[PDB]
Amino acid sequence: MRVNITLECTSCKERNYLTNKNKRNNPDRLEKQKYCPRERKVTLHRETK
Amino acid sequence: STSNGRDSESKRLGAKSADGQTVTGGSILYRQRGTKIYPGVNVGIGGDDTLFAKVDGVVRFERKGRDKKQVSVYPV
Amino acid sequence: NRLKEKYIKEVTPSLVEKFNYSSVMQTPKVDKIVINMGVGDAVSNAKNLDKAVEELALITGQKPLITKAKKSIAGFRLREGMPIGAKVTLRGERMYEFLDKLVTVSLPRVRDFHGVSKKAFDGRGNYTLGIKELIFPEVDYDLVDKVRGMDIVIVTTANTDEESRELLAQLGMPFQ
Amino acid sequence: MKQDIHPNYQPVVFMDSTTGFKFLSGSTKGSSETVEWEDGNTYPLLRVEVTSDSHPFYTG
Amino acid sequence: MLVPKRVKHRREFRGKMRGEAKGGKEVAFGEWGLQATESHWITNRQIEAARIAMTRYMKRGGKVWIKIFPHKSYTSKAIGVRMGKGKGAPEGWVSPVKRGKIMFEIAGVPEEVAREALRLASHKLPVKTKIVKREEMGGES
Amino acid sequence: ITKPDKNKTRQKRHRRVRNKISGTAECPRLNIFRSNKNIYAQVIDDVAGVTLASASALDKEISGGTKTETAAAVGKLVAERAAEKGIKKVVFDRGGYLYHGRVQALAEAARENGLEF
RNA sequence: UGUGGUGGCGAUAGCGAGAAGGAUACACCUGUUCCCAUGCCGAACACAGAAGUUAAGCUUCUUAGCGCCGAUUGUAGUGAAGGGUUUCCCUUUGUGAGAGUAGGACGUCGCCACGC
RNA sequence: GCGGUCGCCUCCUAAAAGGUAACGGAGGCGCCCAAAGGUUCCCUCAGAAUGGUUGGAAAUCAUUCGAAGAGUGUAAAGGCA
RNA sequence: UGAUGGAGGUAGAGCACUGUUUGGACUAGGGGCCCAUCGGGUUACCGAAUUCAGAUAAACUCCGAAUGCCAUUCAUUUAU
Ligand SMILES: [Zn+2]
Repeated sequence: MRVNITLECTSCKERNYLTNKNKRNNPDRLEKQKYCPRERKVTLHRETK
Repeated sequence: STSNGRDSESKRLGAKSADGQTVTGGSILYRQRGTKIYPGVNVGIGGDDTLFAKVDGVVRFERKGRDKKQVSVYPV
Repeated sequence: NRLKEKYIKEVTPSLVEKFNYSSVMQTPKVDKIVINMGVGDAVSNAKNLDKAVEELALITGQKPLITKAKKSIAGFRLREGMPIGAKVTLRGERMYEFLDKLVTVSLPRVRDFHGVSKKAFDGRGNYTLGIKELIFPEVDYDLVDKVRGMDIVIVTTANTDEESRELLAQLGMPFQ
Repeated sequence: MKQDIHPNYQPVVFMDSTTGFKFLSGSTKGSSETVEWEDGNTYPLLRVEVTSDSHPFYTG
Repeated sequence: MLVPKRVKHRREFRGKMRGEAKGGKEVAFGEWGLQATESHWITNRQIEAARIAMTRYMKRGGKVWIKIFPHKSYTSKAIGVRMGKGKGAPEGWVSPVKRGKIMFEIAGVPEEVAREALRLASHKLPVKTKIVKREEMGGES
Repeated sequence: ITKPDKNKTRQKRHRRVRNKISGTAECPRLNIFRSNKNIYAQVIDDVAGVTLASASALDKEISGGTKTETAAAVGKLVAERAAEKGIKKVVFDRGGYLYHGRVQALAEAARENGLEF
């Protein structure tokens, strides 16, 4: 149903953020233009595999 | 064998500041759940519908015509 | 068209004489035609809505809407969001030409000539006429294979029965 | 008129077995018969000659 | 055991009440009425007894007004059950009457049958009474 | 058929815009008023309620047809009468209107002639 | 003084019903090529216009039918002080509501513009 | 002892600030939504009367009256035109 | 203690809303029984739309008290 999920900076590769999804509505891996703390720059974040 | 007797807890609403106090920055004035009193001059609404005191001063209560009331602060 | 010039020349001043309007601005007029096709059977078959929209687009110049449901009743077997009917609004010059077609073509294609049914009275200039059937020149036997009809809702700016009757009467509408 | 969402219709003249009143519009087409400048320069092929003149509400 | 005047609940239980005092509430419909002078509950069955002792002196009908109706409910435990658990089962339908709600009203009949009827009515209710007309009435249309 | 007269909805949208911020003590309003023929503008404080500078459409000096043509002229004249009194940070009233002409011309002509937005 | 725009003050500003007006102004009103728009539709929204009219809106005036604001009374209730039965009632001293009204009420004050 | 109950959230009991017990009286919870979030524009409901082809008291329509009699993801208060 | 300011839904009223309910008038048409086998619908509840008078409430509100409660560069007295 709904699983805890962690995001991933696609450049410096740190598990930055955490959120929740409903994986029968959304079976894919999300893509949001979140913020990166280590780089101070907007970075497209994706689901950790 | 009764199927009752279970409770909430008292979450302690009600005004926590009179008229004519000397009020510092940011302190709570009247804690609501549901908009019973709208804010006015220099007073904002929190997430849980409380009320602040931005500018240091004096709390006074007023009307809004007939229905509802206001809180505002006037400094020196 | 025919009817606008009938207003500007002959329809208006006799109606002015019958009631003695102190200004010409109190000439009552014709605004709208609302056309509706409630189906009900299209809940069983989504292919029922495949043809009524085609028929109304042929008769009018507009694709009608696909109307919502407004309720949720199982005694009439309806959820919300159910596509049931189809509205056509009509303004401007297609109003007058469609009424011209109604005068010249539709009414002489009625079985059992008895007259236009009067009793749509409603007091306030709102005459509606149910239409049951092939009463139109842009229709084939080999195209239309259902027993669908039409709807007319003409709404005026009149205020009595009588002024509405004379607006419809000097323009046509052969009642009983 | 919003574009690309409307059917075709033109000033299609009427013709009739009683005098052929040449006035109005329509949508259907066919053979070029009355491209006539005083009226609609298009097909007059609204030609079901049911008159609305032979029927005894207009006739008597 | 049949209740003459049941209700439609909204609630199985109510608190046991607390009655002090009222006044006014004069004769309105009829011409001859009681006045309770005290304060008690009055149950269902007493109103049946009042109906019958009213009517069995009335002849060919007449006029009978009932101006008091049960609303509230009682409960009671069993016999031999200790103190402890939840309330008893709801039984009966009772409504209190303070100092002076007029019990019933009569009209259309002369006084003597009326006073007999009200004496018969008053001896089947646990409250002391009187007898009242439209005595001092400035409002009579 | 009732036809709701159009100032009613304009005033409804005013009241649903004005209730955020007027704030007109040193950063006063602008004001924008249609008609079928003209355009008006006022610059008001609170709670004196006093217009400090104003200019009609075609009651003082005209340019052309009652158009965006006039709107650029009014947006000239308001700011030209305004910055003589020393006003810098004015706030727009949208009225109850949208932006497909006759108002944005006033906006742009208010921008160039000395009023900050 | 009129007319329009724009502000506070608790509808005492309202509702309903009745009358008059088009100087300027507002609005209806004629259209849609243009910027735009319609989950279809120049009805709206937006853009162009000066043929017609106070008919509606708008503005002025009349009405206490409706809604609103309503003094002084009394009465219910109650702090303190008491007294008999303690289910409840009564007495001194202080404070008093709601219903019922006589009465008020068909606005008051601010700025700008254009005529007058 | 047999039964019932053990944490959290609403309402009454609760004596008009806050607080207040009983195997007193009543209902829920151990989630859901990638938009059912943020912004910016636009909009106003339930019903009732009267006519209208299949149409039935009650589908889709049209007019008028209507301060809310609606809705608000979920239980109840308090809010919100 | 006195003066001043507001927080509020208790006592009592408690009709406007939501619940429970008593008698009258009115029909709109349900009127099963009709006259019936072509218009009058006869009786009854007249229930809902209403519309009169009349009650009532811990979880009803159009309203609403004394008292306590929170404060004041306030006044007097007193000792925390
Ligand atoms: Zn990074």
